[PDB]
Amino acid sequence: SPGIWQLDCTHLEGKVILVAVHVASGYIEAEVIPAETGQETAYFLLKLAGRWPVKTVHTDNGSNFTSTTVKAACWWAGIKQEDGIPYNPQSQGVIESMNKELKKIIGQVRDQAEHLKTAVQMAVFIHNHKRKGYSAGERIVDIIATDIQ
Amino acid sequence: SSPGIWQLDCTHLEGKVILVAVHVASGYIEAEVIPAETGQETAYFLLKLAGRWPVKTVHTDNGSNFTSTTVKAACWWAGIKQEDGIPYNPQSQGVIESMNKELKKIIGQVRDQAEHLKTAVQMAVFIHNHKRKGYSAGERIVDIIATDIQ
Amino acid sequence: DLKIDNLD
Amino acid sequence: DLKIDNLD
Ligand SMILES: [Cl-]
Ligand SMILES: [Cl-]
Repeated sequence: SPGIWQLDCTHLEGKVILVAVHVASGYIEAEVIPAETGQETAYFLLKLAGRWPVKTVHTDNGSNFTSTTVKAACWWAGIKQEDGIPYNPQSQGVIESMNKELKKIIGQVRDQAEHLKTAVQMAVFIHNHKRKGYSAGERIVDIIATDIQ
Repeated sequence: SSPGIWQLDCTHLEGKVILVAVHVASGYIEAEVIPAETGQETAYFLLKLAGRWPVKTVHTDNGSNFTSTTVKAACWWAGIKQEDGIPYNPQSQGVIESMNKELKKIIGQVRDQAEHLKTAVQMAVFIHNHKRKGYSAGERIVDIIATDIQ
Repeated sequence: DLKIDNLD
Repeated sequence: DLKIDNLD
């Protein structure tokens, strides 16, 4: 579980926001792309895996699970690519509540930013620094360091 | 306060610009390819970086990004102390130069697995951060920050 | 534009 | 293209 991440794709303003969630901490990384493609999802996973020790990714849908481009990046970066079936139905709810929270935050900043991508990165910053207590950014470093040691 | 100190660095390849942020105490890096190095591109990069790690201070890579009011605006937004990048310790010039040469070397070793430069650069970030020199830079940065949080 | 990403 | 980012 220090190395487990879940992909999530949500839409706003006619664009797509791709998110990766570190399941044990709730920390997130995200980007805006014009549409979800295997190439875009593959590049985002390559970025993520160079920045954190990504052991497993639960893909957000069956097209990204099937995509040989996504499989190629998960091979390149040493990630086990898995499905995203909510065997624990609580996963459904956690992801949906996360997307609603991010869109809330995005609306709260949206007018400080000309482009949606800035607003989304402001929302990533506010989400990861929010104390819920510890923040998700503290929790993910705590968990990985504990695992390293 | 050294778990939170980062240095910006800008290097060029293939007529494009690779912008890098280095976490000084660990040598971990994040990087991106942009067509040219503008205050707006630098500001967005720093907003990204500060949402992902606890960035207290950024030493800017040149006087144009230190002066830029867009860069100062992002550092205000994200709560970063924007500082100059004067190598008061001359060992910094050498460390940055050797880092750029290493990354370009890695990029060349992968460059033909990637159609676009941005893919090769992210492959080079992955290889740099996972290399054990024995701990890797990615392990050093998590150890350093966790030690600070505790 | 009075925005963080476009001060104009 | 036989590339990781363009398998064609
Ligand atoms: Cl789409
Ligand atoms: Cl330039």
